[PDB]
Amino acid sequence: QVQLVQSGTEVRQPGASVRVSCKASGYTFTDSYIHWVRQAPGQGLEWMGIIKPSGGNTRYAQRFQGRVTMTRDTSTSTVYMELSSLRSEDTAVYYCARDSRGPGIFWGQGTLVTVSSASTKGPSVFPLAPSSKGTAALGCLVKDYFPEPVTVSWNSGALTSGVHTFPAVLQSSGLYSLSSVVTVPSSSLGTQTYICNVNHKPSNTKVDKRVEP
Amino acid sequence: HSVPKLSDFESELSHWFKNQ
Amino acid sequence: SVLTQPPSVSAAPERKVTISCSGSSSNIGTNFVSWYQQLPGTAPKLLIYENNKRPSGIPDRFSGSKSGTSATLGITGLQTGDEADYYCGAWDSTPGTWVFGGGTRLTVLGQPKAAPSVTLFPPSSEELQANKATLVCLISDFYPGAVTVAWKADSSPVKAGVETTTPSKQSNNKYAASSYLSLTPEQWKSHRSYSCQVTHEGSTVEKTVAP
Repeated sequence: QVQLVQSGTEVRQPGASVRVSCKASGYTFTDSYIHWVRQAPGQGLEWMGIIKPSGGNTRYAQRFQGRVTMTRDTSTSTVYMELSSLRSEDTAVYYCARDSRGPGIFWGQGTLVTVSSASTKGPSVFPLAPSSKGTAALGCLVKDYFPEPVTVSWNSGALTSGVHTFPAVLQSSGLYSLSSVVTVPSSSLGTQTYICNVNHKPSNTKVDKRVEP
Repeated sequence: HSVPKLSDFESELSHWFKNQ
Repeated sequence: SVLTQPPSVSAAPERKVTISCSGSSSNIGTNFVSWYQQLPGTAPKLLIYENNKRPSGIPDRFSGSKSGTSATLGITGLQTGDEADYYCGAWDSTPGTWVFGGGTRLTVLGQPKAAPSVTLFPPSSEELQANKATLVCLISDFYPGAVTVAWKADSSPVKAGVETTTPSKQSNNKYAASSYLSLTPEQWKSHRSYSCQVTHEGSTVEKTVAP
């Protein structure tokens, strides 16, 4: 069970530094190279660099030669990528990958790094009630939050059928808003309470809101 | 020119990715 | 240093599809080429490495080819689930850097048309207690992926305070979108019926909420 686990989302001001971590497991760390590749929101893939886990030898791309440093801890089997002089084009999902004559079979979940001069804003969760009286929809509105991302679960993760978390809208204010719905039979209205668990990592927001009719 | 040093990661990678 | 790829490739189900990756002597001519698949919302998955080799778990329908400064990805038995962004990569020995392609969006043909499922949510009382009003129009499960959203205040067109999302592909290969009408509580109670009308492929589905 080779698994590459990455750190969490990070928000940084322009001109700062970010350190992302990639813990490798299930194989001999020194037996394979590690690549770092980034994907900007709505764009394609960009290779950032490669690290040799034995001696710490590194090769970086010219675009990031001036802003990236890669390190390794052989004891904990972890690679570390540090990007400095951060700018708005560094806002992206960064991935680590084990080598297979290139970026390979085993990748990481991805770490979203948002570089912005704006302050992080916590979300406001409001219940979205079914309303009129078969299929019906209930949900939670996560309003006026910056930056991304937000994770929404239903009933602490026990509810996974009929759950659709819609993509967020960027308003003119620069803040984001999202809505998460559960589609239920309308015959089951009034009989079950639903709880949305909203998590906004940039603002330490863990809010549980009840949607009941 | 000499034979590349074993510390030359660029040559080691150019040999790792090469397709004869 | 970038390998060039077709922006878009459309092909028919149960047929073979070909994606071409064009490069130079330094990247594809001298080094191995790898092909990756990115389904919407997920991380890149390796499909082919060392020009033709297949990692375990990847079906034999995926095939790899290389010739000179060219690489080719082939998909046999094309299924709807194969709709994704396909990428090529190689090592450029001139700078010493792994170069990726720009991406090729594969679209499977013969996909039926679905009408948007629209749900309109009225402002919450807790938001009304905060002196703000928001109407939430959520559109889901529609194909093709184009939709036009318009709001109406007692049949009068509502122009201001409408923010709509770009359509997004889902796991079912259908698209989803959302529109939000930000109103003041005065604007919410001053009318009798606010409506969200969603137009897809010439048809219109409308939902109405009342204060």
